[PDB]
Amino acid sequence: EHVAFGSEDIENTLAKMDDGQLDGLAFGAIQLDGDGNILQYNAAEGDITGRDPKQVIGKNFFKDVAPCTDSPEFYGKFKEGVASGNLNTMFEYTFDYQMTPTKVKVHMKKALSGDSYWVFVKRV
Ligand SMILES: *C(=O)/C=C/c1ccc(O)cc1
Repeated sequence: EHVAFGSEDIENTLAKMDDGQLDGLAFGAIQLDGDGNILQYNAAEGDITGRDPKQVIGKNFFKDVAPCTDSPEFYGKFKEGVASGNLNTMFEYTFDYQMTPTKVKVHMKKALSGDSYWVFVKRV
């Protein structure tokens, strides 16, 4: 699926995509609701983290799946963007819970559908 991490219109392209199409992205893609529950989780993300995409759907990202992200630097910025209504922000991070420690770049961006927010991930 031809779309680059950090693209200016990434939210438009992914709004058109089904599960198999999301699985064809070169980067990890997670869709969360405003509470952090997992709506979508693609195959590239599971390749990074060792999570089975079907198993994590419905779980809470910040409480259950990814406690290392429950911090001002990650969850705090997610919450701020959900509240302000315009989430679009990038940072580096280390993922290390139930996986080998892995440096990543994260891009958070509001989705087009209601109460929906993307978390995109690639290795660094
Ligand atoms: C830290 O606990 C991060 C964990 C994690 C990040 C991203 C995922 O897709 C799964 C687990």
